Amino acid sequence: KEKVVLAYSGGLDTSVILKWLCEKGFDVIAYVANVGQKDDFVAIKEKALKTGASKVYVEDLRREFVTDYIFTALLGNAMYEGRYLLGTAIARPLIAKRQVEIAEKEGAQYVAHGATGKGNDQVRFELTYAALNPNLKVISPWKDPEFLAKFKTDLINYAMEKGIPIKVSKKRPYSEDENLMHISHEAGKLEDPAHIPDEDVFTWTVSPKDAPDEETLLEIHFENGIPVKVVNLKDGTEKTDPLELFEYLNEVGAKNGVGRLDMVENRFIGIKSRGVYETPGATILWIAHRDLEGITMDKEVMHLRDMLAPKFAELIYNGFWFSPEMEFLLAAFRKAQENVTGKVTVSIYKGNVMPVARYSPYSLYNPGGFDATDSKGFINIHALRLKVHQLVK
Amino acid sequence: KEKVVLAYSGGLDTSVILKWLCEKGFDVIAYVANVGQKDDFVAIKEKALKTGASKVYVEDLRREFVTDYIFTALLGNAMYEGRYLLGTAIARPLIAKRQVEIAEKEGAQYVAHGATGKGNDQVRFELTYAALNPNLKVISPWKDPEFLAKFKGRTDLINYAMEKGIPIKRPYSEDENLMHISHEAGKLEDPAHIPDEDVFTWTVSPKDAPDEETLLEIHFENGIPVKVVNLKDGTEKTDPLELFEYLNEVGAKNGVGRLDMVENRFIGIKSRGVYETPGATILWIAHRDLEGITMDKEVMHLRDMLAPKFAELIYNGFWFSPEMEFLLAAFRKAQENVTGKVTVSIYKGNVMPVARYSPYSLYNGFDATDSKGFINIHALRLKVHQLVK
Amino acid sequence: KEKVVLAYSGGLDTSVILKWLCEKGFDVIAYVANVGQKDDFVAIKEKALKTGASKVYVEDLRREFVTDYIFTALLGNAMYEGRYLLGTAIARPLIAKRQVEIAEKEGAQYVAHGATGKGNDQVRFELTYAALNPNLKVISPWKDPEFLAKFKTDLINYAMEKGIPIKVSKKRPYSEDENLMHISHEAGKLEDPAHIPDEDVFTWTVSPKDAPDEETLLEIHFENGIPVKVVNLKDGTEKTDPLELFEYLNEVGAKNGVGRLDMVENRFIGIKSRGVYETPGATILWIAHRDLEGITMDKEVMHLRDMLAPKFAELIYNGFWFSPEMEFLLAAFRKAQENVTGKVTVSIYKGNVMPVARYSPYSLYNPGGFDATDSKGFINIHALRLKVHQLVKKGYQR
Amino acid sequence: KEKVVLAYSGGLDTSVILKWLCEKGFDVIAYVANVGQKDDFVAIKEKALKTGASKVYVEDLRREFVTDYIFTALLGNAMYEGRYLLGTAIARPLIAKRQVEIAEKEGAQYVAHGATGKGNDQVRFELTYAALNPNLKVISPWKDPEFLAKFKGRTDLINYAMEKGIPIKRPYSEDENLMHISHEAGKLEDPAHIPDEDVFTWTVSPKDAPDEETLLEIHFENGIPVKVVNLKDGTEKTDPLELFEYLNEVGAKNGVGRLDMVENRFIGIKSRGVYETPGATILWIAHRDLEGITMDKEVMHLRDMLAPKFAELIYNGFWFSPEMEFLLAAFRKAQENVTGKVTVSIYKGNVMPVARYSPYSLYNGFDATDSKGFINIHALRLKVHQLVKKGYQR
Repeated sequence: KEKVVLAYSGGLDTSVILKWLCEKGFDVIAYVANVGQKDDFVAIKEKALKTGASKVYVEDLRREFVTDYIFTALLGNAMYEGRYLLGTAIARPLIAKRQVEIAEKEGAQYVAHGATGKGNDQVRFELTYAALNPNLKVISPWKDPEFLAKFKTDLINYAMEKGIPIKVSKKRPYSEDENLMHISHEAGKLEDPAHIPDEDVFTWTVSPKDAPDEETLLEIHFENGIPVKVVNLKDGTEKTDPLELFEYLNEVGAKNGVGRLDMVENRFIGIKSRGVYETPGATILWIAHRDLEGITMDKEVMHLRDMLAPKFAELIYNGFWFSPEMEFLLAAFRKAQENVTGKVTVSIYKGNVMPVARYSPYSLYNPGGFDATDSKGFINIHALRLKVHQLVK
Repeated sequence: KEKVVLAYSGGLDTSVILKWLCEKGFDVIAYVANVGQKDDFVAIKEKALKTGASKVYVEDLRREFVTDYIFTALLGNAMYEGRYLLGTAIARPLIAKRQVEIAEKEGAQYVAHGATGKGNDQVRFELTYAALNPNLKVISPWKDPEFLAKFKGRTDLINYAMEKGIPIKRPYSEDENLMHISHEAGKLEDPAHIPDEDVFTWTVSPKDAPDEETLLEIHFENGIPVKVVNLKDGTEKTDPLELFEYLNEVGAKNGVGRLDMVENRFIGIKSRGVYETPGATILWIAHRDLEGITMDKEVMHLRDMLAPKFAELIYNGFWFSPEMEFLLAAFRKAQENVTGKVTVSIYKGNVMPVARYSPYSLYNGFDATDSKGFINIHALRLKVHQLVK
Repeated sequence: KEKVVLAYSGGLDTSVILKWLCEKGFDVIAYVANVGQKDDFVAIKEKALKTGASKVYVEDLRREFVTDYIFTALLGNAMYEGRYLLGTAIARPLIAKRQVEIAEKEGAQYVAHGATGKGNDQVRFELTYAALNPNLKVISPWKDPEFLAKFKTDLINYAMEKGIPIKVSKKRPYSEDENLMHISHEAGKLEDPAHIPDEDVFTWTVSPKDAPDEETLLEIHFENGIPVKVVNLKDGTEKTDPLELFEYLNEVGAKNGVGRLDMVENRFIGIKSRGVYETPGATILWIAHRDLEGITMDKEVMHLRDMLAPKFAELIYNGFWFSPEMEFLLAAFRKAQENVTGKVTVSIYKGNVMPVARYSPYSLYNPGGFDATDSKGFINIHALRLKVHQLVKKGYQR
Repeated sequence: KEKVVLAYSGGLDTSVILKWLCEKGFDVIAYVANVGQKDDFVAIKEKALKTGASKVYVEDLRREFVTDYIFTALLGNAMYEGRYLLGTAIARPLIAKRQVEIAEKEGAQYVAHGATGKGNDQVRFELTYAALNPNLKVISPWKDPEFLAKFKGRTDLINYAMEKGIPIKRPYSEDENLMHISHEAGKLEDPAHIPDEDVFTWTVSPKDAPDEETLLEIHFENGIPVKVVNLKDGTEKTDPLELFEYLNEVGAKNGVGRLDMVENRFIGIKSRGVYETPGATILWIAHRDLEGITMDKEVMHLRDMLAPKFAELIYNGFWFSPEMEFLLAAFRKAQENVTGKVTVSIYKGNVMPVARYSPYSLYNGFDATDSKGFINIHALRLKVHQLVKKGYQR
């Protein structure tokens, strides 16, 4: 009778959860969000149904992910703790929002997810549920005392026992998340921050060492801070559709060893965690975007935006995408992107993304009025305050 | 009778100014600051004396530049407008401060400088003078109406040098010190002009750099670099000046540290610059990586929020200001126990942290039930916003 | 003929400038901005013509001042250096903007002002001119070496020679600026910050000592952070028009001794200055508005807004009203005011403005979501990080 | 065998908790903090022993409350959400710190408190325990499922007290210490309910206060109050406790320090409170006035930008956190040479600075030509912006 919409990935955790909820008497709808992971969605839907789902939704969210999520983060050049481009964090609110909309469509009273009881993704799901429809009841088995006792090999044994299909070959020994923006790799041997990742940790980018010994020049065009065109100046390739252009940046980046990050981050739930991230396309876009801002944005606007950029990234990381405070910052950050319009040429070569030229119709260089006397005054007035401080303390 | 301490580079501008002040009857002390530029300081001393200087100070300020200036910027991972590592801005307060101290030593009543009338460096000189000894009178010929009347162009400077018997390459304006070389103006002034490889003079291009990675272990204590070890060839540096120069060599040989950007000026509006900062690029990246494993999250968030302001103060010339003192109090506090070592892979322009260790981390206490409460309290506020709006 | 639009106040400085610009061969348009000063604008316009002006614009800007300037500052509860409600600073950009618009209507090539060469108002004028129309040339006689040399008693002597009328009685011995929002008093004896102002410094508010020993209760209603009604709960007066409502708050405040401030502020041009300010109506509105925000605004939004509110006030003080950075902040600050809608009851008594009640349809109080187990988890997760800091500061510190 | 140091108030909840812990077999040490509340501490100590505590510590923390907590908040003119002077929040870390110190002294392995399970004080206790000694085990009966099952309501507490021989007014929840008294809940819970004058118990109303102003001169050194002088009656205090109590007396007599607001909670959402903070209201106003003549503009601007965060840390219970240490380093630096005296007029609720003086000011060098350059350089950037907003906007 009772319906639950379960965020279903096809992996062992959500497959066990799906069976388990069916066994508890729920009508389970499996919701499969395609945000660019290189998964077999046909197989995943079959697995859900064989596991007991009444109905499967396979939702192609890739274009929306790009235009309304990745490009929104781009407004702040969002980087968490100086470094992390937030690939998992940017996807989760989109995935949860769509889950909310499906539950409303189905008249389901419950949403469920299989995020772990001790990570960040659980927060990103649940804060979104709360922000969009607080009337939906939330099921999180990894925080359920009963589930937690049963599954402290317990998951595989239960799959075998209950007729849940299981993977026909060994899983990679890392916890990995993948979407159109990045692949993350955590846990296993990576848990020790003094352990150097071996090359097999990486699955998208080639290493800078293996990347071709030849430069590629791209021109990336923006309008009010949004990418609108990528042109390969070597081979002539041109992309204008936002999804295709972003995918093309991923391709160029990955081929050329761009976008690897190895860091220890502070979690929202927990203390610290070591992650290895591969972000080929967004790495390129963020660098190009900042370069155009250099020639277009007012100095004082940039300074204030940069002051607030850590907060913007924190809100994304923590799961407050759909929060009043995010709306406050976005109002200003969007205003700052007005007339961030023009084109940047980037040289791409063995891991390096180097702006070499840029142009904007909205700059002084579209083909000042002071003198040395003005400088003298400007200095003298600023200096006054410093003299006073000295003549006292 | 009246003494002036002139910041003397040996170039045309300051040699002219030396003579000019001497002609006005000042006793000029020439102050020559060695901050790592490639100059013949012996020659410059001799020229100063021959031009009129009663005395010459040649000050080797390299070690102080590293320990008290570059390592101070490092406290905030200082980067102006996202990108710029401030090589010109970090040196100038040091040079100006030593100038003030000499004037105090000599009982000189004036300090003078030859920076230009529409750039940033004049501000960095004069704000340091003001902050450290407001009693000193400041001479700035390039903002002096009489000087500007007389020296309308380079030919005027050159002719005067010939008349007065003053002794005596690239189409870019360039500043060089231990931390960086900058290249601006000329063809670079157009931000749509791609710099020729010939613009770069310190770092090899990534394209020409060795096809084998270098691995360095960089050790820090309270945010201060204390050791560099080359993991493949065994080189170890512990002296701060030697370790910094070694980072410069490893970066330059491997194509690290190039930046091409347009920055907002303090005096003026926007300028396109090309900068080569090999060693500090490495250091800043290594430092941020160690902070990842050592710093409290909330400290880091606040520090990062304030880091643009910290960089702005450095850029604008407010090194010796009350507001810089305020920020440094906090930023130094944040660096307590930023202690450990980082392994970085250096390869054709890339500087990649691959491993790190600190004795002051939990790599040297809750359950899932707790997460449920943490989430629910946080979510409350969001549910209200929805129910009401 | 060269046409200049001069910001003309009718006082000694601008009358001399008017004359002088006539004597230098300009066609001068005198622009007189009525922003609520209690001046005889008929006499000012005549003085302008007697002094040589070709034409006079007397512009009633009071309503616009309230709705587009005072109410804009209110969005941030703007207070400069914790205290100053910015009455002079909020008026100058409106005055300068209208001046630019009159120069453009008239095809004047120049705008001019008489603000002093060493104060803040000059900046507020000239940054507005630059922001709105950089093609206009700016005349500032108090920064003009010639004008400056002549007028180091020298102004009064020149007025006499040129037939310029001068004031028929002694001026109050303070520098005073007045508009609908405040009266300011500086200089003279107030220059010494250890000098206690005597009661004759004050010219709008009664002192709290002199105010009636009787409370007044007002209800102030807001919609999206904008005042939309004032009701006197004792005597029934009601006002909804923004100008009338603001004037009424001025009246109630002044009668009840509200809005006096004595402080030393840091100038933008210069160092420090001691000022005495009387801001009766806005003092009330600012207090009421913050009280309503208590029941309506999200906590994290309020926190961010309050972090940025010093910058917002700085921008107003310094003259950057029409700057890109102000537009950036205002986008966020306006967003924070959505649904700041409701009513606040304030008790007004001998200088005190005390919120006693408030209501909003957009709040949880418009006529259970966690338990002690939730608290435990929330505390435990927050405590984790602190436990690590302790087991780090405890040990040997190298 | 195992020792617990319980923060003991003498009220019903902590008396029940003392007995309950004793019955579970703990050796309970009762810690009684005197932070200025008007309690009979002699009676409380006797009750604790009567109820089963093995030892009682009655700690007079009033002077330390002033010098190390109230004066620390003063460094940032701390005001939460524009208005709240943090009376409850400032006292709790002190109380908790001394509790940890007693536990350390007694070799106790547990600390306990009786703060409620859905309030803010429990956080202030427990974050302080975590920050100062994470080895201590924490007992919080109001978040313990067993205690909560047993004591579903006040009647259960009362019956247990009777049953176990535990010895033993206003329709508001009230917190009282040297800095303030707070009043919440009951009828005040409705923010549209105007508080009756009877809600107020410390300060007289402005309406009832004397119709004559009092003039005080308050002297500071490096942001710390060092002297108060009454200019009309000659009273003078320099000791920090005496001076603060004197400000409380003058404020309360003259109707100063009342606040009625809705604040956002840390645990929970919004709450309406009425607060009476006579002395500190005076001190905060005086302090800000002195800063006007002493502090550098840019320091003041940065400090004020950070002041909301400073107040948040205090409210939330992060007094002993690394991020607080970070801010304190800077905020203390800002107070160097905040030294001088301020004269305030106090009259029927008003605290008005009327004069001030510092030896560290120009009250103890540019020209008009300079203004022209300063303005022109600043204007450049605005002229560029205009020549780009006037364009076709794509």
